[PDB]
Amino acid sequence: NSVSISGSTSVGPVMEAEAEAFKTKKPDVSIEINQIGSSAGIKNAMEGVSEIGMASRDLKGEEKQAGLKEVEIAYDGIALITHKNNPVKDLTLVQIKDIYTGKITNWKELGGNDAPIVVVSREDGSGTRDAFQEIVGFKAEELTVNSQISDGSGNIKSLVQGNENAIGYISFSYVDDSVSAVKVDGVEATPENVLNKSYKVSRPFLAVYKEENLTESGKSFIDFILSEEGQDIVAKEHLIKVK
Ligand SMILES: [Cl-]
Ligand SMILES: [Cl-]
Repeated sequence: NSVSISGSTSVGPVMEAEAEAFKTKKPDVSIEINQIGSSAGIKNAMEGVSEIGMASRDLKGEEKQAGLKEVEIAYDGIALITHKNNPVKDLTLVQIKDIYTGKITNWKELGGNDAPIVVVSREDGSGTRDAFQEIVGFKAEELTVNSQISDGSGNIKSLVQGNENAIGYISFSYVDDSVSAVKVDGVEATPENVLNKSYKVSRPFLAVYKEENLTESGKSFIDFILSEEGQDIVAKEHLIKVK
């Protein structure tokens, strides 16, 4: 019948592409997808507000308590994006930590322009923010007080597009010619390099649900996403197919 899904903004676009193709496979099934961030999607799945929650990170310890079933539908790299005109094309993971904690505050320190770094972070509740902080190696408390907060993947892309001195983080699936992803420790931000583990900033895309709430229609949609046709859609969105 009608399958309610809510959660990650990183997963939103591939989920919409999956729903569009699934409408030709099971025409009597309707899927409603709402993008509200990973933490809210997981909470909605836990409470039965959504039949399926979308997360762009592993579940936190406190969320593991709920006993949600977890299904990996893809893997995704997190790119460090700058304005397309920034001469800096390379950052080390150590430099990324120093920028985000406010130890490095001007692009001149990174060999770029004599200009301040406009640090952009996602809102609290973002799966991308939680995975990024964990891998880069700093706590929320250590984030520079000068950081801009952008609500959702779309807004962090828009802020970086419009500010020559900005830096932000986003799913590879949102990267296009309007922004530039830096190489991290000499490694290009590609699905190949996420899969061979040389590009360290990455995370799963998960569909989470309570076994008692998942309908035959919801189960059919997850199975479609994991099928060869479902995984071809995942690759077309610059994601990594489930290994
Ligand atoms: Cl527990
Ligand atoms: Cl916030």
